[PDB]
Amino acid sequence: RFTSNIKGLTQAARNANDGISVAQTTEGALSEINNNLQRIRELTVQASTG
Amino acid sequence: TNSDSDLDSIQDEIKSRLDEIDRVSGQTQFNGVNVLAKDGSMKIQVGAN
Repeated sequence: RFTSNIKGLTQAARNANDGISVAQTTEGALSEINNNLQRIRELTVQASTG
Repeated sequence: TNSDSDLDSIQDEIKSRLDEIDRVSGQTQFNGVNVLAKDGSMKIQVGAN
């Protein structure tokens, strides 16, 4: 039983690492989406002038 | 004490300068917008919102 539990915990740790990785990738993509929206807002603030 | 010829010359030069005023009224432009050719309003955005 102890061996089974240990092996399961090792797999759990590895899976959690993989999840952290996918979260990191998503966060990077969202960071660029944020930068793009910031630039568009800047352009709009410029374009508001008459 | 001015004869008719003097009045005619003065009128000619006055009309010349009036035409100059009208021309500069039409002429003065800024980025394709005539500043003095209409009674419009011009908004300047100086705020973040």
